Amino acid sequence: GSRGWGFEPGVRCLIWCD
Repeated sequence: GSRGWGFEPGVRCLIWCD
């Protein structure tokens, strides 16, 4: 994703991130 941080290439908490 692209908005906030977390998972997915692009670093966006999309699916149950760390």
